[PDB]
Amino acid sequence: GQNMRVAFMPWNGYNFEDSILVSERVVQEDRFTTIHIQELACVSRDTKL
Amino acid sequence: SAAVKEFFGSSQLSQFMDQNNPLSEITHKRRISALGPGGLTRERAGFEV
Amino acid sequence: KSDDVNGRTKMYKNIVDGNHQMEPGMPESFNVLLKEIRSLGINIELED
Amino acid sequence: EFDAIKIALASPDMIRSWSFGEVKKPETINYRTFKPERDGLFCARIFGPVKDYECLCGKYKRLKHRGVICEKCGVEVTQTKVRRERMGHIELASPTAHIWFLKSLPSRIGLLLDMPLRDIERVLYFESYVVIEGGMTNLERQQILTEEQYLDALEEFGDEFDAKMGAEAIQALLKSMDLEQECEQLREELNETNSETKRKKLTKRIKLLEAFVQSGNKPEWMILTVLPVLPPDLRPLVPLDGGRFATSDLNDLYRRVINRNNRLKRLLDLAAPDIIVRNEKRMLQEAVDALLDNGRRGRAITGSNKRPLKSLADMIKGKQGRFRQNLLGKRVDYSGRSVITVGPYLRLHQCGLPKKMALELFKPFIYGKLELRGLATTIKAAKKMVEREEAVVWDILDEVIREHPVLLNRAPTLHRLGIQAFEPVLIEGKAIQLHPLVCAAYNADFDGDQMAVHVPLTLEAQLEARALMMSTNNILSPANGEPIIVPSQDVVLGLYYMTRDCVNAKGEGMVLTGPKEAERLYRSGLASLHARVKVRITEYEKDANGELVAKTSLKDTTVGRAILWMIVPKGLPYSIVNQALGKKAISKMLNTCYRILGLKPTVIFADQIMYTGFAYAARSGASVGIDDMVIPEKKHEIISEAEAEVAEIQEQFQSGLVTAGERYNKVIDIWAAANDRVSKAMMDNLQTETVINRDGQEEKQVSFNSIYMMADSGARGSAAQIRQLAGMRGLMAKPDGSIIETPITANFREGLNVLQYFISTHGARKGLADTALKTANSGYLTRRLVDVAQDLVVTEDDCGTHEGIMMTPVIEGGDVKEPLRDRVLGRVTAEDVLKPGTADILVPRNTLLHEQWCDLLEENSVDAVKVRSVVSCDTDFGVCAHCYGRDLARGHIINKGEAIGVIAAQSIGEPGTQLTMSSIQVKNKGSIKLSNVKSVVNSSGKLVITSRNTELKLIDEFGRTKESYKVPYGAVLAKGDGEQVAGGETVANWDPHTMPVITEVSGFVRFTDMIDGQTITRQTDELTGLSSLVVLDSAERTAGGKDLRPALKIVDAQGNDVLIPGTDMPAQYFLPGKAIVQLEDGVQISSGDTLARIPQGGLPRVADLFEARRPKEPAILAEISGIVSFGKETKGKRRLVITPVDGSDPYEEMIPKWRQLNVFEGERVERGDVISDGPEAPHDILRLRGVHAVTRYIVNEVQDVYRLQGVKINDKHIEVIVRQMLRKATIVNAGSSDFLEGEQVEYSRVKIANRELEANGKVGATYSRDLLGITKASLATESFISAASFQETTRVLTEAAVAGKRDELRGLKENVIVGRLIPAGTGYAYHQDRMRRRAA
Amino acid sequence: RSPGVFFDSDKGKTHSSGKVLYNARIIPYRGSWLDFEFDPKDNLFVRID
Amino acid sequence: ARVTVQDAVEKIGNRFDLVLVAARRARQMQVGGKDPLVPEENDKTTVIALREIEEGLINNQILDVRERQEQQEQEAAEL
DNA sequence: GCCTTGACCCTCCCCTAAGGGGAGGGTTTAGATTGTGTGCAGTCTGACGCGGCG
RNA sequence: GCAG
DNA sequence: CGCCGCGTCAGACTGCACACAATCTAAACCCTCCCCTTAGGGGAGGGTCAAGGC
Ligand code: 118
Ligand SMILES: [Mg+2]
Ligand SMILES: [Mg+2]
Ligand SMILES: [Zn+2]
Ligand SMILES: [Zn+2]
Repeated sequence: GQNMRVAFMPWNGYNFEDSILVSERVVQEDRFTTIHIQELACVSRDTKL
Repeated sequence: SAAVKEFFGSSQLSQFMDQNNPLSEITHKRRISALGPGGLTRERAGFEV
Repeated sequence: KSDDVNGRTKMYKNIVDGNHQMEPGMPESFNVLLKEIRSLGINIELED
Repeated sequence: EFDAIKIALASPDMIRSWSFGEVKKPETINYRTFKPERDGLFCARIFGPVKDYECLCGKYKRLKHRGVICEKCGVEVTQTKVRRERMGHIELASPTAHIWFLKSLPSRIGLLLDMPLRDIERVLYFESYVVIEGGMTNLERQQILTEEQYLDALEEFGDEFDAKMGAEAIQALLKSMDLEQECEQLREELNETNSETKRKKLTKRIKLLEAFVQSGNKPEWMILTVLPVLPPDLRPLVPLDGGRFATSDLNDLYRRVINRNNRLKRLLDLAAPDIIVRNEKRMLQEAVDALLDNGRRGRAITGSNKRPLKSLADMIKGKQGRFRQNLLGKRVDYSGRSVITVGPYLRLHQCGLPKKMALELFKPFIYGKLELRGLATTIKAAKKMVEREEAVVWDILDEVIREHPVLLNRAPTLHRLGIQAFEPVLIEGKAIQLHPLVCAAYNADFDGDQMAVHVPLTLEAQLEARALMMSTNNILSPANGEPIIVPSQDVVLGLYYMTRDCVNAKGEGMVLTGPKEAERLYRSGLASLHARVKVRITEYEKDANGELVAKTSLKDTTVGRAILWMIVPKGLPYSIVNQALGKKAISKMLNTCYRILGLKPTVIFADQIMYTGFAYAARSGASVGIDDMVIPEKKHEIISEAEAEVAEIQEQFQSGLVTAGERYNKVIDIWAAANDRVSKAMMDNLQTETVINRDGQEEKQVSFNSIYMMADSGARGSAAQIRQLAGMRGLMAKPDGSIIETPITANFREGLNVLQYFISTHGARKGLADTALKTANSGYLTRRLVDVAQDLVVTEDDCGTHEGIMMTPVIEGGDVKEPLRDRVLGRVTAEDVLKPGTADILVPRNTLLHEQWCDLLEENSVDAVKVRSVVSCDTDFGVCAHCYGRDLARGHIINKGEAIGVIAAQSIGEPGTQLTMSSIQVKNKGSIKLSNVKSVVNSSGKLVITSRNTELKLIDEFGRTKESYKVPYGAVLAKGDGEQVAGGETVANWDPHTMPVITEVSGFVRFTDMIDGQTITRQTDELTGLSSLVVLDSAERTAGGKDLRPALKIVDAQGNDVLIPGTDMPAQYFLPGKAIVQLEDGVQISSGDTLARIPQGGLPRVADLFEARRPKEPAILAEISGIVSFGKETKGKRRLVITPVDGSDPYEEMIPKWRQLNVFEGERVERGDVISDGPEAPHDILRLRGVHAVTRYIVNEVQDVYRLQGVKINDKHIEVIVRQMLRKATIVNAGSSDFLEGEQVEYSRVKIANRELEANGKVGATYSRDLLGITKASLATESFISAASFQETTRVLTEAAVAGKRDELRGLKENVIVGRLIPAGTGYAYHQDRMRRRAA
Repeated sequence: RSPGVFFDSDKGKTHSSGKVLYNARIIPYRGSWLDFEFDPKDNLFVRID
Repeated sequence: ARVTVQDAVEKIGNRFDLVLVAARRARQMQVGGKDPLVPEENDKTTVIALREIEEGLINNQILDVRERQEQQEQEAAEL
């Protein structure tokens, strides 16, 4: 994971009941941006028609 | 070859590997399991085991 | 929403017509059940 | 369309009438061209065309000529959906027993022929013969013959008699029987013998025979001669994508039946030797039995997997059958799912729905508005427009969700607040944004929880989501009445921090014009939020007429309470915020607003509370640091002293003065004392550690520590967790429960070392596994409760009944566990409750006791109110609304049509995941009172009770009882009857380790057949110095006085029989063995001194209360009021007799002697008196003490479990389940009626029958009401659809089939199964219209 | 569970008398199980599979 | 608009009867030419139906007598 | 616009001569053999009911 | 295998 | 008539991902029926195209 700067404080309801309030600089800096690779297969078969 | 084929592909203990991070791999390999063929069943396994 | 085969398409074309009203029938799975009990040699019926 | 559902046996002509043709071949389809083969299991001619309006050979292809049967191949020209409806039939070459009527116990073919199942099975498996008729021979009907007996009795009796084997024989027997002659012969053989279980077997068979006579069922239809073939579109053979096929297992089972049937026809045409045809008949019997119910007889047939085949019975039975997987719950269109996330800006009635989910759930609505507004010429153009996501479909989408609610649902839907309707607010994310206050209802945290969205389509569903399920309607809990939309962790911490007071806070002591000036000061930085100030507060009281009147006064408040006052609605007192508001204070504030001002201001209030709590929790920056866990500095000293003490106990154990047992016990107790000393030192150091200055002088206050503010607010955690953060984390338990003798002396602020951490995990994994395996234990209880109560609806307004239960505050020993107000709030009174000064009616007879009336009851000292219950309600098929009482979730009387059974079952079963798996000291003042008062005065001037059901209550000076204990028989009481005491005044003394024989009257000791040596062993010990005797037990004496029991009598010094007062019968003490006699013959004993001394929970508890499970060692009760006497003892099971005063005396018992009997011979008993002791069985409570007694027992014994865990459930919810358990009755006297003696009928049936009998003057049946646990009462409904969808489908369906039952679809499961409106709620009006337009 | 002989009990959970009933069980790596046990009358019985 | 239905339940003293009356009214205004008896402030017909219930302009008796009246007036169109 | 009218024209089904090729069905096989074996699962506990059985 |  | 053995009946709810099962054996005759081979013919069933008169 990444070394995030946390403050422990209730903030305006936005970290109620285990929620996490992330800054925007965590998105600008591509900190938790992950690459995911999908394989999609198209199968040309022999049909009866 | 069918005996080993059904073991390596279809046994309960022959599992699709966790490959999220290195920790998932190396902890899926060091995994002990009471279940499997010749072991318990997760419904009939009691409180004491 | 689920099983009514004639009621789900009427509900669709009713929503598209702007008429939010249902014409519910019998769920198809109840008919499946009735046919699966009558195949057990048990005559289950619907009394009119 | 249809008013009921009728089930019955299927005639072979009835089966040939369902079918559209015989299936003669196992051919499923052709392998090259996959068209279905002729006469096969998939036949286009039998089961209809495989393409829509198209013949199989293609000669007829369009719907021009529809319904024509192609003469080239006889397939009809019609829709292909007829392959889901058209059955076929297999004509079996030999008959075959239906396994459901042969094997499902009790075997109906065995119960009918009066033939045991092993003989039937030996007959049909071609092992024995049976003589279907004897004629003029010595062979009766059912007499089975083995092979050789038949072989010889052939040539002894020729061919006169006829015997057969196989299912042909059983069918000949079932056809050859005359049912009415058999049942009348059974009745005359019933009226002859009084053997109880033989009479019960006869009544079972009688009811079976008359059920075969009433219904059209012939017995021989329990033997299949034609088999039905399920339509092929329900056992499909479908091509998978890879060119491979996927089939149902029924194709295998049908295929095997057909193969063995055709081979049987060939063996019959070849005239095979009879070994071969018998083997083929056994195999066809096996194959049909495997098709119908696989694996019931012997071994399952596995196909091609070594995995058993799924038969016809497995399709409709179990957690994966049709009934539960497909009929009682199903997958639903217009439904989505996503992760929930907070969104605390919302109002209470709205959720945040992502635009990308709302565009898909509302697609037909958007197509409709897109064409209506002319933006699309065609619904295909509209489909393309919403696929391109053009900018106008977002405006259309904002239009179509506008006032359209959605249902949000979180699983497990433990209670009805698990589905709630919110108005959507379109957001940009992919997570549903759930308003915080509702989370407590959903049990939702935002740690990965996902919720499912459903769309109400019609107008009725939109109005039910608006009017019944919207989250601004559900602010009260249906279980207890308490608010369920209530502030929590962050809100309550913000509101607690706001409404506290510091001592020298900035801006203290100034005087403020109002809450607005406080807010201006605080936002300017000129006053702290905790500055104690003087503020002018204007508050409004509700006048007696209903209008608001102002008042204005300078209150002593803080700045924060003044700021908070600005959001309080008007009709509320200022004292509601002028305190430090924890969780309970805010929940009470919301409840006060609800009861005073109603729902509409409470909703605005709750949202305002959430916003202001979130805001001021943010302002405080209340943070958890490591210095917040302050460890007391006296912890190390306390622990070193405890280690010194345990080392002292250890080196004392080396000195042998203590056993390892008491060594271990004392080490545990002197570590537990250390743990409590540490916890007290920690909490005292934590809770006031703020010592700050006022005008220079130091002064202590409540702490502003973050850990302590969070624990003290009720926001998160308790003192039990702060204990483990900062104190020590205490003694752990091993996996087997025995606690480890040395504790974890460390806490989480320090380190647990590796060994203490291992010991910690011992119990942590036990708690986690308990959590994992008890949710399946609680969900099954909930399911059983819903299925026993699903059909209870409030159907009336008032049944006019006068009975009801006497609600009292529950007092266990010396403390009230529940006051009267909590038990009668919201119920309806049944009689006029009047003041302790009599004849002044305080509360009239039929009033709902809302909070005003309970405040009036508490101003007075009324201690018991007789109040209307549902077990006592006269309404048959339902309950009246007055007997139920208040709607817990609205706060008014309950509307007619409410499904209170499902509410009661969910309210009981939802908390089920929070559950698991001597002398008398008066505590404070009051007048002593006793009940079951039979007292004498002992030698010393005390009182001693001559009774065993006497209990010692304490009346207070106001008239109410404040404690109650139960005294053993003959306890010596230091304080007499009706006297005042104070705290600690020990009244009743006894010793539990022995039981005395209380002297009846003052007199001298004599021996009534108490023979020296025959009934005693004479003993001599030196400690007191006196000789004494022991009465002999069973296995240690001679013949003689073991049979004739020893007694002691009262004789004065003159030689005269002295008597008991009032009665001049001889007064004796019949002493059993094992008694210590240390008095001599001729000693003077005053009445009251000892003559002889003889020595002596969780979720499964709730489950086996509602299942009415009989306890293992049941307390024996006294059946009839009489005098105890004894029969043949020393048998291993003794015999007891009770002798009434004016009734038929002899009443016997089989009391096993290995349990101590707890009454004596001479005294009387009454119905319900415990002869022996033990946990009482509810069936005995119901039979002996009444209906209300078992009601009170069950609600007390369930609330005992739920009150340990701090769970507040109402008692309406347990009384509803009890009423549904007390649903059957047993006829004892048949009366002038149609019910037989000793047969179990529905209770409302016998009640309406008695009503119509006594209406016409005739005599009615008398009954004994029965208690069935929730499973046996769920399976004994009058509906085979409810009982068959609950569980044990095979038993319910076979019994209903042979009885020919008829399900009139009255409850809620039968109307959910057939897709009808439920008869409760908004579908109650429709069902009443249905029963007012078809009965007339 | 290792192959071998395992001596166990049920701790008075039968016949309501609280009588501990013992049983040996021979478990092999492959083959038929062989149990010996005591009934509440103190009679040694044997089960096979 | 509508956030809480409690005022409309005091006119029709039930919640189930309220749902049925407002659904009958909402279907009158939705498929039917029958215009609202209150200003339609961009509300859907369920909410307009409720806003009419809340002012006593609609209940079961009112809808019943309107059904009778307009039914007589349009089946007595006997020409 | 409304019709007719003879002349064209298209597709589709079956036919040619002398068999080829295949699908899908029947039938007999004559030394003598004469009881299923998985190196199976068996491993779930508790409640309840019923039936042999002393 | 996992999530709540 | 009370007891022990045996059989039957249950055992939370939504979700993702993954993914089934894997061994297991006859040949040589004959028959009928269907479709195919060339290079187009023959005809039923059904549209189409310029022409003309009403
Ligand atoms: C089949 C199905 C479920 C259970 Sb289990 C259980 C059984 C023995 C020891 C521990 C647990 C169960 C649950 C509730 C009530 C009764 C039995 C069980 C269920 C879900 C998850 C894990 C275990 C057992 C067999
Ligand atoms: Mg969660
Ligand atoms: Mg899994
Ligand atoms: Zn055809
Ligand atoms: Zn009533």
